[PDB]
Amino acid sequence: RAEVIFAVLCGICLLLGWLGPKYGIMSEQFGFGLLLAAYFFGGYFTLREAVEKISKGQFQIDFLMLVAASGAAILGEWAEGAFLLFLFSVGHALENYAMGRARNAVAALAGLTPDEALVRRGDKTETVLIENLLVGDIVVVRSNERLPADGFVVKGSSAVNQAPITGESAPVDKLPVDDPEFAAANLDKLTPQTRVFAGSINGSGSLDVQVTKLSGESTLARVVTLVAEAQTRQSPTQNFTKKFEKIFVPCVIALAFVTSFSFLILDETAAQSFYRAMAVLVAASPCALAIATPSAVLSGVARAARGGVLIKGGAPLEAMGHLDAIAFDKTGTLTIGEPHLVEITPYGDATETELLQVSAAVEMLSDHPLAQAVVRDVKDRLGDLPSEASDFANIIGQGVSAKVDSKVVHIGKTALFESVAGLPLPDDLRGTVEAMSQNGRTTMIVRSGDRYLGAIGLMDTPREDARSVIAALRDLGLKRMMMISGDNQNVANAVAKEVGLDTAFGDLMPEDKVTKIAALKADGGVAMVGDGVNDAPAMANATVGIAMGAAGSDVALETADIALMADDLQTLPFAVGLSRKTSRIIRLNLWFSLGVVALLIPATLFGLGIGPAVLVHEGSTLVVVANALRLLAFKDNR
Ligand code: BEF
Ligand SMILES: [Mg+2]
Repeated sequence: RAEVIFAVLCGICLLLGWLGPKYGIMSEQFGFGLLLAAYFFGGYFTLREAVEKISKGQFQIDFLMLVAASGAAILGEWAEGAFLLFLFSVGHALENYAMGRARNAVAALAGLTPDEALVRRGDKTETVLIENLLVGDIVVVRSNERLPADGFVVKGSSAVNQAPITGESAPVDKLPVDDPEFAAANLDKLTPQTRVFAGSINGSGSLDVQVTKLSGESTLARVVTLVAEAQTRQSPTQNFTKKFEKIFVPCVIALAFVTSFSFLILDETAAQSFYRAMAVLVAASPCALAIATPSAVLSGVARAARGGVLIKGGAPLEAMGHLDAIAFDKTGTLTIGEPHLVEITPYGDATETELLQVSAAVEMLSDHPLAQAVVRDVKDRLGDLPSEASDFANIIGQGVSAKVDSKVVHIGKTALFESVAGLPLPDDLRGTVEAMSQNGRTTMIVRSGDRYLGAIGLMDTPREDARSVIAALRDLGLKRMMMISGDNQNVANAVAKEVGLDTAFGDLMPEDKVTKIAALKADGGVAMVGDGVNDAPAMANATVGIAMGAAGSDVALETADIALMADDLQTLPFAVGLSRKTSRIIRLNLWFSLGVVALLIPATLFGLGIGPAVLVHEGSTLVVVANALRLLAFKDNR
């Protein structure tokens, strides 16, 4: 059920009703009945726009073209009224397929938070709605559940996936606060081992969480609100046309009456001064504009799709050229989103091969996220893997222990070796590791009996794509750029140097990304490129939101106005380039479409009739359509 086929039927009826009676075997009784159908199908939808708004509202172009057809039938019947209602009906349908809007992603966001929470009541645990949690309530979050509230940990220890908010999908170890009365009074001093957020996914261990924000004030409830209370962003060419229509219709109706009464002052017959009014009426119908403006959009959109960029409508395709600034998420946007082994630092008499073989011997038994990366990359660097360790056990929150070659091996955080029986950590190795941490490596220290073997460093490296695409976009004039990541500052700065972005912010919350975007939007067009929930508010508030089409959260793909379906960043230079040509093509088509009307209004006030009207309108429409079709040939020049 769609009305676009009425335009098709107007075509079939207009063509066969026009051709058959004159270049075929058809009665004018029948070909006129086809012209009647070409008015019926043309009129039935185009009518309602005017009827509906003019019942209480203001005048609009849909009034002009709809009565123009009636005039064409009443006076000098040429059935060009059909050419008008056909071309007006396609003028609607082509706009119909151009539209898109930002607020739509609500359906996914709700799934991130549970409806209910277990809450302690002395010797009982009750079930309550999150709407009914008071501050200072102790909720119970058990294994693999969604956390219901922003709070701090007060009982138990676990590994929590904070991906919806930090953008990092690696579990973060959480531990209980040492005094909850102090923490509740001094939330600003909450270590990130203890703070937790709603919509995080719990790990193996149950946690008691003391609530600190109400249901409506959690960081995720803010993400929901900011995505919903974002606006639509107007196409400038559309709103220019809105202005023009509102003034143009009451402008041309002046000529409608002045020329209607022209016989009273000038030597002309009354019925032909009425034909003068109908001529300037039906000439005024901007059939060129009604086709030119959407056809550039639909063409460029389909070209983008064949180039691997999904575009949600005309507005972002127009905005993408005029950008002064662009901002990038790190994790999963500029980086792939997974740790790689990047640094190896032997110690004492340990060789590099010994450090890697003991590391892989133990990490073959772990199920922490880093372990698979250690095994992958040791097998790549050495070509082969050692025998697995014995006696594997976790040291919860700090690392692991195992046994290799009859010697006890500990691997983990610097805090583990301060906490366990063996030789204390050397003061120089401590500093070498701290320098790896400052340079943005997640670091493990490896110790074997008497001997520290050394340390290894892993980092989520940037896409090879990235530095090339950044410099490219600078050449196209995007001299305002920054990175805004929820990941910690050392990883952000290290990847910023690797990618070549000089301003880089980590440890951001989603609202902080909206703040950096607002500081850019004030001074130009800004685009936001991202892959996760914590980016969706910035995507909605920015001038144009762009999601990684494959790594993207469904929230981001719904919210964004652009999706890079390849996860190829080199689509961005193409996307802005096509946008610019798309703006040029319609810019030129706009002044053709106006001139054909604005220059031939007086040519019909000079007495030209309906016969020239249809021909000129046909020529204008054909030229605008063909010029728009240039965009299908646009080239990547990659
Ligand atoms: F995923 Be982004 F780096 F916050
Ligand atoms: Mg991300």
